[PDB]
Amino acid sequence: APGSLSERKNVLQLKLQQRRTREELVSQGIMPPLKSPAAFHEQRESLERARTEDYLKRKIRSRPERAELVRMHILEETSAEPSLQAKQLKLKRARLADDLNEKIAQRPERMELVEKNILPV
Amino acid sequence: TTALVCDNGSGLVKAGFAGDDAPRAVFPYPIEHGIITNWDDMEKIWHHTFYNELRVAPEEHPTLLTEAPLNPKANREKMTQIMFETFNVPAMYVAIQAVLSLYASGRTTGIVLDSGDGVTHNVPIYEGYALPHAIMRLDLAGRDLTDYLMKILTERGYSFVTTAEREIVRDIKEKLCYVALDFENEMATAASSSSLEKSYELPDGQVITIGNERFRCPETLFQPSFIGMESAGIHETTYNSIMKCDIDIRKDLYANNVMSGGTTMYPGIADRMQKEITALAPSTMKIKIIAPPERKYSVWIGGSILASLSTFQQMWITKQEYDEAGPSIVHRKCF
Amino acid sequence: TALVCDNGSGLVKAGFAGDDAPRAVFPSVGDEAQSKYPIEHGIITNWDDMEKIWHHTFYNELRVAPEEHPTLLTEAPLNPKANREKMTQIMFETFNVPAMYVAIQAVLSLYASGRTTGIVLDSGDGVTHNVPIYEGYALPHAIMRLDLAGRDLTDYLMKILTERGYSFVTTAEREIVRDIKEKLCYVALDFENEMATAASSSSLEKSYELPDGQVITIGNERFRCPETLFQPSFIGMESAGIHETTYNSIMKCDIDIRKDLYANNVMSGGTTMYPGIADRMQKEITALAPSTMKIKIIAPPERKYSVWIGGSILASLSTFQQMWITKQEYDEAGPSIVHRKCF
Amino acid sequence: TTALVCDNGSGLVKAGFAGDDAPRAVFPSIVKDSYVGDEAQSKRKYPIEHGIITNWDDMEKIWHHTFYNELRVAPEEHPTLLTEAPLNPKANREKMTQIMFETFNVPAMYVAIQAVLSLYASGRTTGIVLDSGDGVTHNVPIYEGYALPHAIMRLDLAGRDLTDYLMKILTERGYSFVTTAEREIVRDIKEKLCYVALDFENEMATAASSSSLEKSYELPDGQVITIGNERFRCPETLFQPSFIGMESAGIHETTYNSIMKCDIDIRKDLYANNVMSGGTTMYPGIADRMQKEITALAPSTMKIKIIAPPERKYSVWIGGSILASLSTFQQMWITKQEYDEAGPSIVHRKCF
Ligand SMILES: Nc1ncnc2c1ncn2[C@@H]1O[C@H](COP(=O)(O)OP(=O)(O)OP(=O)(O)O)[C@@H](O)[C@H]1O
Ligand SMILES: Nc1ncnc2c1ncn2[C@@H]1O[C@H](COP(=O)(O)OP(=O)(O)OP(=O)(O)O)[C@@H](O)[C@H]1O
Ligand SMILES: Nc1ncnc2c1ncn2[C@@H]1O[C@H](COP(=O)(O)OP(=O)(O)OP(=O)(O)O)[C@@H](O)[C@H]1O
Ligand SMILES: C/C1=C/C(=O)O[C@@H]2C[C@@H](CC[C@H](C)/C=C\CC1)O[C@@](O)([C@@H]1CSC(=O)N1)C2
Ligand SMILES: C/C1=C/C(=O)O[C@@H]2C[C@@H](CC[C@H](C)/C=C\CC1)O[C@@](O)([C@@H]1CSC(=O)N1)C2
Ligand SMILES: [Mg+2]
Ligand SMILES: [Mg+2]
Ligand SMILES: [Mg+2]
Repeated sequence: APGSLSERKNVLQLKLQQRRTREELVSQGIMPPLKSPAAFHEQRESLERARTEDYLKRKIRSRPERAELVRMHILEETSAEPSLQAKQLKLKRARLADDLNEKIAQRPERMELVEKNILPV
Repeated sequence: TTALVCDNGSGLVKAGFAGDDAPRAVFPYPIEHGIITNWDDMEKIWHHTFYNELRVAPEEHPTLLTEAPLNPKANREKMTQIMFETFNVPAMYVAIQAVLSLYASGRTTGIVLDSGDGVTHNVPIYEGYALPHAIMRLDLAGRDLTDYLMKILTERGYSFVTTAEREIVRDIKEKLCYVALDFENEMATAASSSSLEKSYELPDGQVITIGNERFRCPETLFQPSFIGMESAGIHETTYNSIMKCDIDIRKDLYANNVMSGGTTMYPGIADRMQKEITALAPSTMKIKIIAPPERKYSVWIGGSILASLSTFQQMWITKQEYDEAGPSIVHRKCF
Repeated sequence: TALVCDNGSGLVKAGFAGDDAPRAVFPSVGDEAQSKYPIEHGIITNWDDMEKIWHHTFYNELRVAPEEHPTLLTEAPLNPKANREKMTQIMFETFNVPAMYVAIQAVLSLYASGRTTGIVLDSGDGVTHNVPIYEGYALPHAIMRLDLAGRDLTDYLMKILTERGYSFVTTAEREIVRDIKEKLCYVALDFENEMATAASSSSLEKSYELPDGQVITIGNERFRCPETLFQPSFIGMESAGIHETTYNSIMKCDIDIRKDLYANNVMSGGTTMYPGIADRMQKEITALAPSTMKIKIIAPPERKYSVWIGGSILASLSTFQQMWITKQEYDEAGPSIVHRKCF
Repeated sequence: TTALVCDNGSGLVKAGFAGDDAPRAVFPSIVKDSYVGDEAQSKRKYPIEHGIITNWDDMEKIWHHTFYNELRVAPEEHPTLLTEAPLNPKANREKMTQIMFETFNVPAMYVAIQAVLSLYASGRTTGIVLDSGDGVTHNVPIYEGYALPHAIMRLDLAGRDLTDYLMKILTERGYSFVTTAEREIVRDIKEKLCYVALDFENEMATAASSSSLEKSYELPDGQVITIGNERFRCPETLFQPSFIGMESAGIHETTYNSIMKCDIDIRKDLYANNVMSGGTTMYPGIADRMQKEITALAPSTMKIKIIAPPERKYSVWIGGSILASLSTFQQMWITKQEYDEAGPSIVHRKCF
């Protein structure tokens, strides 16, 4: 109860094996990274922040227009709404393959063409 | 006179101020699965955030809100409506969580894995643009994991079912669980020796002991079947998501796989995801998995960062703009 | 399932029938080689080399059992009967593919467009064709070839960046210039005028950051390089510009279908990705054609893979799942069978 | 074969043996050629003011005096655990190591972070320590036995300063202490009579209101002086450094900030595990007060617990002892062999 020198020793030995590795703890954002400087985690942070802020503030001005992505086939063209898209596109491909099916199915024989004044004997 | 960042999570609001490198307030369902379903409830949540957590004049600060991938236009418009009419916020803006997470990573192109409390998405994003047709949802999230850990601590004899007991098990999850590199092998080794089991002291002093459960719970993320789902594992879903993107930016994506959200904190989830994604992808593919230590709050941080840019000042939605164009304005301004 | 291999001049696009866009695209082994051309101009010239390419596709890119999947291959307009029969032979005897089939790239491109009649402009890496197709039939007598393609364009861009002082000649440097081409080049609507405006300033000149951080800057070269497609003379050719060749190709066809052809002008192949190439082609084709002619240019945003996609779509259509060439058919009739089955 | 625990304080070395419930020897940390500690005080410079070892020759003499005169032992015969201050420079630790091994041929040795030892003695591995000694005061948040440097707080306002300010305010009472001897007198007065008040303004009001607050103190030369609100004003300095001219924030504020400079996740744990150590935390009431303040700065739904072991005047050292005594711990000393094979650098890998 008092924290007798011997009992004080057992809780410790039992809690010092209950312990994760600090590697694991910066791994979880409790620890700052081993290897950086102990004083100056603050400034270090500030600085990496800046670095990022600069990148964002630039990459932002250059930001393309949706349209330009569509030009490139990044975003599907063009309506309707984000959620429907996924499906809508599957509907598109499906309906097209179908509309192609009969189209090729009912494909004239060569002589149809030849007599139709297209292509030689 | 600065900006507020509010990430409305399935399980946890993260609110704070533009600039700071972490949310000041984080507190605990009208947004299960990531989409705002109950607007009265939600309105009360926002009130509590504005007045009780951040203790601020909602009319005095611009507000950046987060929304889930594939939030319906109607939804965003509603958020906007409420911010402007129920809070007379000077201005405001709505952002896609996954995207914010990516920005905080210091990128504009990559594929995010955002696994929070009630939902998990894969969002491929390009120069800020999330590619909807490739987005993946996966209603298996953190809660579910907590549950399954309860339901498997059962085989050990322990019986947690109280809401309070649930919370206990959650803490156990967070403290001891971990994704294994090779699951079958990790099971083999599980039996082989001890050194794997750990000890956990309940609130009431009683010490329980946990074994392979540690790595089986999170394994659910890779095998949804473990909790009865025909869905594919997060890694598979990632792969599929990538592949649904234009063939040219594929490379950029395999090379820029950023993880966010609480549920991605499990030790080893990175190396594992690497293993799997690597195995599914073309043998000559650069594959990189980014797992920022700060990712339990990726989103919110990104939010902050963004709301802080001098550039970004030009793109807020002013109260005036809203008056002149109504909620619809959102669709033109935030994207 | 079924495979779809587009054995391009300088890229192989191989994927699985069904889904849109291939899985593997690699230089025509391939990249890993790049870390150390048997189909220049579009026709398979070296069969040993080609066989190695197919092996690499089957086993390294797609990682599949060649014996377990039917294979659809692409061939160039006017591929010699002997050639097709060789492809067939190799697929069946060197890969024991369950079945297979050979298709005309341009035609596939057209199908993917959702058509069976129209005139395709397929401009890849080593060759550019005009192929008029009617009810799913390519009209050979009207087909146009044009050995001016994408590589040539890359080269000429190098050769003109020279006037700017820059000196790219390494293979690596070539690749750099290629990327520059893809990222910055663009076909101009009015060339003379675009030159005038070029001198006239504002947003024309772009910057471009080399791998080693150094930023170079590019001007009218941007639109001059691709202009070569319309004036082959720019790189020393007595050939007519792609638009002229298109016109001639149409004209070399029966006059009834000509209306159809001018209203269904579909573009495919990488080299057709240059911004504005459509509007320009419209302008020119319009100016060469009869004043009362409906003229439409179709430029699907994903034409960089038109062909291959078509390949997919086609091999999905229930109908076509009857034309395949079964190993049995091949055994009973030899390579010749191809000419009866694929057309 | 029994280990030695040595806590090198700004003002007071605490040395002794592993196992022992409190340090055998405790002597002033100052320095016929050289007189150390108490003998030095007798006739007629502090090499560790502020907590960091600045003079190595002096320090070496201090260690010699500890090894040979206080503990009377064979330095070559006992492993030695030393304490170091939060944020001791890698070079410093390496120097300590060097001197222990080459100047004392100690069989083995190890260096530990005071605040952390204090925490261990509390029976914890996670919490935020307030260690307020003689020459320096720190806030050290520690998690699973690891001190979080980026959140550590230093505060050069410590015990000495308090003694001084008590002198400088006994002046308003007419008394004039300035002799080094007189200083010591005032120190004793501080330790015996001073105390942190719960509400300072109010405690002043009550100070005037009635007597019952003043106490009587007999100087060495029989003469009895009497002390009033000085009692609670001196230690109040810890909460208002301004009292002695400092733009620094009060220990409570600094504690708060230190917590805040930490992972939001672990904060709850920090708030409910606030352990105090070091002499200057012995003032009666400092606990309840710290509770008040920390409570007022923190989120209204926060479990806040202040731990003040009545023995904290030696928290550190005890912890040290405890630790040096664990069977487990025997595997992570630094052997003379290890040192020979890897040089002082070794310390950074072994102690942390
Ligand atoms: N260290 C951890 N390891 C594993 N899971 C954790 C850890 N810490 C928190 N979690 C889990 O993460 C989940 C919450 O993370 P998060 O804050 O991203 O959810 P949310 O924000 O409310 O939902 P969303 O991310 O979709 O907006 C919780 O269920 C929590 O149990
Ligand atoms: N955005 C672009 N703009 C202009 N040219 C491009 C662009 N992208 C790719 N190219 C060029 O397209 C060419 C390749 O396209 P393609 O894949 O059609 O060639 P190929 O398939 O190997 O030959 P073929 O089409 O005849 O089978 C390359 O030379 C490439 O440089
Ligand atoms: N009962 C007391 N009340 C208030 N202060 C006290 C009391 N007893 C001792 N002190 C003061 O505590 C100070 C010393 O405590 P401590 O031993 O922790 O200092 P130190 O160990 O030399 O420095 P450090 O703790 O930084 O290592 C002395 O200034 C002393 O006057
Ligand atoms: C990115 C890419 C584009 C491409 O189409 O490249 C293909 C394949 C390539 C083969 C060598 C190259 C070093 C390897 C890979 C480049 C592949 O040759 C090309 O680049 C040639 C060379 S210049 C040109 O425009 N085409 C075409
Ligand atoms: C009993 C005791 C207490 C102490 O903590 O004292 C230590 C050590 C001391 C050294 C000089 C002194 C004459 C020698 C021994 C005093 C030791 O200085 C201190 O008293 C300083 C001076 S004022 C003060 O409070 N700290 C700290
Ligand atoms: Mg989130
Ligand atoms: Mg082609
Ligand atoms: Mg101390």
